[PDB]
Amino acid sequence: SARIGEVKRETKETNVSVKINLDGHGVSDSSTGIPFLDHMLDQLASHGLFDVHVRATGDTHIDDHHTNEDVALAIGTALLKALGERKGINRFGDFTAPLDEALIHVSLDLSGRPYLGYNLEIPTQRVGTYDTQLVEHFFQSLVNTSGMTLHIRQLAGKNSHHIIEATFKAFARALRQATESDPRR
Amino acid sequence: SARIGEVKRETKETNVSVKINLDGHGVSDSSTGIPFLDHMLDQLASHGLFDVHVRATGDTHIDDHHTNEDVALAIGTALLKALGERKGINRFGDFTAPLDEALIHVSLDLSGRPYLGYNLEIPTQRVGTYDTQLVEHFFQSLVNTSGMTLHIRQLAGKNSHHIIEATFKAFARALRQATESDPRR
Amino acid sequence: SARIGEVKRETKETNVSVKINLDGHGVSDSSTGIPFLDHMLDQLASHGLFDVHVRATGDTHIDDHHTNEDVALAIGTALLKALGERKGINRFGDFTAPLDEALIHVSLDLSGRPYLGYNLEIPTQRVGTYDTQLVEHFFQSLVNTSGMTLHIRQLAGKNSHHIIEATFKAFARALRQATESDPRR
Amino acid sequence: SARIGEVKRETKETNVSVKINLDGHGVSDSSTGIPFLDHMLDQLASHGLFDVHVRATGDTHIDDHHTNEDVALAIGTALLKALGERKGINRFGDFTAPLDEALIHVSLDLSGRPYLGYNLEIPTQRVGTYDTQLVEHFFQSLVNTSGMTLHIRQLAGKNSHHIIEATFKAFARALRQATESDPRR
Amino acid sequence: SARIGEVKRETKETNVSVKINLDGHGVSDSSTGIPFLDHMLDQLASHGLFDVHVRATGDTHIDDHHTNEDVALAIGTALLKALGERKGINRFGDFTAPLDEALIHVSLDLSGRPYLGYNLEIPTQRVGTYDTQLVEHFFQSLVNTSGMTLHIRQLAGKNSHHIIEATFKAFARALRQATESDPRR
Amino acid sequence: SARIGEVKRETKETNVSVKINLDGHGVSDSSTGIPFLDHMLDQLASHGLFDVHVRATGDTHIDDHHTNEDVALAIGTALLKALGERKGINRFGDFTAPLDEALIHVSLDLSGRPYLGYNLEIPTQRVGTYDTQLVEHFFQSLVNTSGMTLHIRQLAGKNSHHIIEATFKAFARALRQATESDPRR
Ligand SMILES: [Cl-]
Ligand SMILES: [Cl-]
Ligand SMILES: [Cl-]
Ligand SMILES: [Mn+2]
Ligand SMILES: [Mn+2]
Ligand SMILES: [Mn+2]
Ligand SMILES: [Mn+2]
Ligand SMILES: [Mn+2]
Ligand SMILES: [Mn+2]
Ligand SMILES: [Mn+2]
Ligand SMILES: [Mn+2]
Ligand SMILES: [Mn+2]
Ligand SMILES: [Mn+2]
Ligand SMILES: [Mn+2]
Ligand SMILES: [Mn+2]
Repeated sequence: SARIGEVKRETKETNVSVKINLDGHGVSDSSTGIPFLDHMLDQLASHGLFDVHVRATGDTHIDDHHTNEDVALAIGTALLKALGERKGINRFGDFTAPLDEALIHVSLDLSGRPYLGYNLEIPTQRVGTYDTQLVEHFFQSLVNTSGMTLHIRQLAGKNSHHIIEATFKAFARALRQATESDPRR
Repeated sequence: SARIGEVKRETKETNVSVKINLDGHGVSDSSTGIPFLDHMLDQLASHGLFDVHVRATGDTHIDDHHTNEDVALAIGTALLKALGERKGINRFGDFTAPLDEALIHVSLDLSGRPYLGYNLEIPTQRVGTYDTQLVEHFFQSLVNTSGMTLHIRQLAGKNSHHIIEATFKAFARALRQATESDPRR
Repeated sequence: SARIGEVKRETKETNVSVKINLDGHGVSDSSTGIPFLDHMLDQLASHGLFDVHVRATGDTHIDDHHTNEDVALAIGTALLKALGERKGINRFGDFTAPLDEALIHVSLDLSGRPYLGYNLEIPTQRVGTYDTQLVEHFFQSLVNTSGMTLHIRQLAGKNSHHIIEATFKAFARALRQATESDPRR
Repeated sequence: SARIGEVKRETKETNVSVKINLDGHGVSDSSTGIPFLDHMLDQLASHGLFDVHVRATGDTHIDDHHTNEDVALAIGTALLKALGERKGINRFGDFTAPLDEALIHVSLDLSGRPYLGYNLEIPTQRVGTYDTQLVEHFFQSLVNTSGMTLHIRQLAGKNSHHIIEATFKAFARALRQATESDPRR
Repeated sequence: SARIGEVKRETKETNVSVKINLDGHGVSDSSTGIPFLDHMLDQLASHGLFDVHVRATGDTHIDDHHTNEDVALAIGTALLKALGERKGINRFGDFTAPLDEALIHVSLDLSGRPYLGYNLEIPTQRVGTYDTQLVEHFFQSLVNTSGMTLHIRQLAGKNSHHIIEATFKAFARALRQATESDPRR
Repeated sequence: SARIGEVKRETKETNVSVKINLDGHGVSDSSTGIPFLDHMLDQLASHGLFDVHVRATGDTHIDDHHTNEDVALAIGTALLKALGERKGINRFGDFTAPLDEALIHVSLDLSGRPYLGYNLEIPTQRVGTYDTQLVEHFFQSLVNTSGMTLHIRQLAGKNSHHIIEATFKAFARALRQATESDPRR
């Protein structure tokens, strides 16, 4: 029986719907109003083998910040819901992924205690129209509602898109590991 | 009897109308042609319990600068008008507000002598489409027409939107304090 | 009608019961198995005018860590419960308190987003039998379950007991401010 | 047929009995006379899925050193015995585990050649009553009798209990990996 | 049906034949005219569970460079051929292996885009008769024809043979992981 | 008989068609969806006397990265195809071109071994709407599919458009030299 979490959340600023299947096939269905974030959520699905359905609208004329934040918060809650009683899972994930010259290590523990350790140094301010400060905020907000211990470490990288995408690949693979069944539990 | 100041000001560059109620309920009604500034003026209303009505148009195809400046000048004048004879008010305000990792101290004196002390270090050039140099200019122009002594001190912060928004929260709360009745005066 | 939050939480390591009245009279009733923590919780009650009832037992033969953490987590949850819908409160608190040569600034926002900014430099490892690393962990854990934005800044201090106690005084006064009714809301 | 190693060792200073099942269920049964070490050995069992039975007595009135050392030596020998001919196992283990802000990488090879690489910087001298110098000595002594190549690397951390516990989690998971069957061997 | 790639390549300088089975049993059959390289290719087979058959002759009286390069190029092509359509594989590999005091991290992606990140600092010029500059060139040439993203990071090490051998162990294990079936794909 | 290479390549992200005549007249016919890249490809044609026909579409709403990369990859392949057996050509090219204050040296070898040496320091993040990180990626991707040894050295320059355009002029002239007939071969 697949582990599925669903969240709908509305504020004056944003409207967000998330559905995540931890036992998915990598089905990617994300439309946030932030194209670069959509691309990253596609990576989350494809590299994590999650099914990810996201819809968001919001006040992107002000900036992408509120949308990005509210999407992340809802994803964190959806993950928490999907995990249920967390019985029999690996709990810990650890993966280091490259994307060309970029190399990003992610380690996480589905601990119930939120913590983000993050040291990315993204050398440009905009990837497409996406404000690169928002990457940290995405992970911070996700951690806060999921109750995840998450460390993200930049080991190499120069191209901003590579750095951010490698982060999502590594995160997805680490989260896949953590959420999967431990065969001895 | 509520303290209300109104200003209409037209130049070749901009057209601005401001109405501020110092004894308001936080009614936010701001449309400047600069969405991020609108968002900040909403914070001013909600955190200061001012009623803030602003309309502006201007030469935003050149850049947001003239609009931002002329809005600020008019707000400063409206504040001055609303304050009237300044009898029986606290006069001084002092508040430090966070927004997540950002922490901003504002101290002000409704002194009749303009002065801005400002040390924000906003680490990105654009929040949405808003040029972050314009934050200092907003406060400088406001001080100049209001005749306010204003100090803004960045105690912490990394996210530009957080830094700027925390500034407006702290300013609003400090200005609320300064404009309110001193119960012993 | 007084705002009261109650939490009972048991783990393999600890057993904790907390009851907090936000609208209290400073009634202090704290027994955690960690005498220095009891003393600090007494300060929280007396300086914040909270009624604080805490009972904890745990694995203090290993060290005080699990007890300290679980007490803090439960207090954060109790605060959250007590706050209820958070209508009409100040929400923000800001206070700087001395204790002799020590001087500690606390700023907080009852925001729903956990964040701790903390820069205390406590110059000794043990105050009585209390491990001074546990002060940061107390506030971090409290923030995490309460969903509080909390900044703690050491402005001066040399004596470890003074530094820590001044922190609790400042925190208590800032939290009192934040939880109290805003008379214009 | 489960791989079980047993050691009894007596000196003038200490008396130690160890039984370890490499193919266990995480049964934790450790009483060394050093409560913090007991807690760490519980982590070894739970995170490694070893069954760990330890009893020790010794000259803890002098300090915990001889007990800690003799426990570690006996565990290393028990591991060696349990491994038997080492046929068909992964041999290598590599895992990085967090505990909140702490992040510890362990890499090991069941090589038959003892080596410890260790760079932990534990910022306090006592965790509970446990001398934090003894952590290095525990791993060194274990390596020496097991004939293990072991590298322990502190990637992040501030709280001493977190640093040490994360080390044991990472070690346990790496040792589980190394001792498990390689499905292609 | 085992994935086997075969390459024969002749130049004026060298003559090389390679056959690699990705689904092997660790059969090592390598004779390049460079004994140290043979030893490393044996590690590749044994730690990766590849079957590796290599024969090379060349102008080693000039130096080992052309042989080393042409062997590496052919291995990269053989890997590419063996991988075929790359369907259903893990694609990514990440492993850190010790050899006594040496500790080497390898991360790779079978991406189709060649990239080598390499930071080994091998402290001697010759291991046996093998020029230690040739290690980097081996991996660079392999990457270039395989279309692999490869990062090699020296975490510790002093003995040149240990450093280089640990690199091949880590690489072999990471490449095994990447080339193996993903059980959910 | 003119040396013409043609490539059509489609991915989920981009659709690219390239036709290059090494023995051209400088016919420029490039439409990539990235106006600045079009301008640079026009320089390639005019300064190299290549006929360059490029059409690309792609996911430029995410950013220009995938388009830029896929165009470059296809150009590299087209060059490789056009070169055919590479008989009788100069093979090496070396040219240094100014554009006002900018001065860029390009040296290349049509070697069959991909390598990019690149040290441009482009002082602004956007030239028009073009992300200046993409210049390095363009040349890297081109090198990777063409099998070119390419060195790009910034000798002087301040204006980003000048720096990048001078690079394309120098590259075009060096590539013209390398691809032309050696009159003694
Ligand atoms: Cl590392
Ligand atoms: Cl201060
Ligand atoms: Cl030169
Ligand atoms: Mn935010
Ligand atoms: Mn991408
Ligand atoms: Mn101006
Ligand atoms: Mn905002
Ligand atoms: Mn803890
Ligand atoms: Mn005291
Ligand atoms: Mn000793
Ligand atoms: Mn513990
Ligand atoms: Mn060479
Ligand atoms: Mn060897
Ligand atoms: Mn790319
Ligand atoms: Mn031009």
